[PDB]
Amino acid sequence: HMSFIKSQLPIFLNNCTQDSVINYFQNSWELENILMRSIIDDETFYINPDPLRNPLIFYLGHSAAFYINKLIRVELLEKGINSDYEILFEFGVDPENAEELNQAINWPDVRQVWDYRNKAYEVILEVIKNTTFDLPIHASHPLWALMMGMEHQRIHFETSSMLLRQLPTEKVEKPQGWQYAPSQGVPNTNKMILVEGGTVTLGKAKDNPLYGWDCEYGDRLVKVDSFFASQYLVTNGEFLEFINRKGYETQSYWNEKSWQWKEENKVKNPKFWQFNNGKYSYRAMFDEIPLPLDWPVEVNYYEAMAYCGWKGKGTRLMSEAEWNLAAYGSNYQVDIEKVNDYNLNLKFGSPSPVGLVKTAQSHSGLWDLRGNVWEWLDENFHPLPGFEPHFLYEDNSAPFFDNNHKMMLGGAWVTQGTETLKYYRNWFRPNFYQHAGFRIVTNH
Ligand SMILES: [Cl-]
Ligand SMILES: [Fe+3]
Ligand code: NA
Repeated sequence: HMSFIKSQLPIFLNNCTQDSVINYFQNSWELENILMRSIIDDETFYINPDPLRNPLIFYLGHSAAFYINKLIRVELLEKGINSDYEILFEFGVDPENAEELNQAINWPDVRQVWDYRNKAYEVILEVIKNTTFDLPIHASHPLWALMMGMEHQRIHFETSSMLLRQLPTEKVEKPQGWQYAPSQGVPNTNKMILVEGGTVTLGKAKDNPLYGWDCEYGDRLVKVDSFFASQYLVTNGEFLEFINRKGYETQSYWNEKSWQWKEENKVKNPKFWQFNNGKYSYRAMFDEIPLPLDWPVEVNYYEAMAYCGWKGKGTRLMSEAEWNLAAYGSNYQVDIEKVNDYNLNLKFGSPSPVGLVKTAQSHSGLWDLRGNVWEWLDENFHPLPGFEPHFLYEDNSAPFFDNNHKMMLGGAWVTQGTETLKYYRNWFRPNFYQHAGFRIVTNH
């Protein structure tokens, strides 16, 4: 599995020494550099390959400016590097339509943004070397702003990889050591497993010794009834059957809003499939390859539900509490080394065959609940009891408690940092594409 490109595991706040944080910060930054350096021509940075996201030049500068802005806010920095750039690159976008984004969106030169990145790197490195790391770090400690910036950089490694995937292959260059998972051919039978009901506690305590975003915190007990879930995420080969049974052409599997999305975008298959010469090819990060039939299918929420509609019989997606019960049970002390047991943290540079990582079966019997691809949940993004916005970033999650965003959990092959662990709560508009799939659920 992928070894040459290595991502350092997250660190407990009780062990966030200066030396360990230097290593984690250096690793977070060098990883993003490797991804951004995969674009061959500078002119490509002014394309926005995802029509619902900013041009690539924005994301080249956004991670660096985020660090600077948060460090200034806690007064660990007395001035920025470029106040215009810190405004321009301050916050991203989350539009419902490409027309909204186009109306909203003069960009600087690529070389100028790279120079800003390099200056910002040296400025943060000097802050780290000149600040006392009095253990333990915590949410009211000034260094929380640094913990925030590193996790924000690592999330944008994930979200930018999806933008580069939407560029033509001729515009990107695979980094040395990038390795896709193998494919074993057709997948095994995807059996439904009974998950025994139980009570779960959602949320994270304020004094938990791990960095977290504001929406992670709170406390909610939820009694979860028993339910059936497929042992594997739905595979490309399973979704091919859906296509061959006219899944995209039957309104009864969709609803008015999702059908409208499909029609307006002329969708006939998942985004990274392409039909040519009788067969589907598949677009990995940098190459088009024969469709890996045993990999989890990558779809948006509309497509996942349309598949559930074709299955019928009340087939549905899990709730947040059901996923937590299946993944972590009713008990919990996080063990960071367990990240190595799943397709997380660049173990592979792609999704893997369901069940290939033999250490990736949860105690519930379900495979790749953690890792491989994010999995969609029928759960509107919402706060847990006790939620409180952090003063450093009050708009992080509160604007998205709008019943217009569905959640996803578990992490993907590209996921790094604290986002690979138990408490991270992820959310997207249901039409949006991520490294995300789904499994199916029935009550009986
Ligand atoms: Cl764990
Ligand atoms: Fe951001
Ligand atoms: Na998963």
